Amino acid sequence: QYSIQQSLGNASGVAVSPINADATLSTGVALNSSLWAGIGVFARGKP
Amino acid sequence: LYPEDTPDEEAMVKGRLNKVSVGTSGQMIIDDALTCCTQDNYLHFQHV
Repeated sequence: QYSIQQSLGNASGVAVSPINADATLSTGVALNSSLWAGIGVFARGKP
Repeated sequence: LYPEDTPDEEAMVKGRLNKVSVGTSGQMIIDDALTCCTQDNYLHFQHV
């Protein structure tokens, strides 16, 4: 086929604006994962 | 006759020139109709 332009100018050709979606925005956070961190002396490991 | 060259659409609209394009079925087609009117007072169209 042929390219579909966006934000058409002053005459002639037609255009399709880029897909607009904002009410669908959401944040993905686990909020249930639990992990622990610490320091210590171990026999084998990278210092 | 002049490949690798493209016209300026906005310049043609300002100069009141009707261009041609390629249709869906591969046939050359007139894609605009404008008259020799300088103003934009609904008179550059040929319909009225």
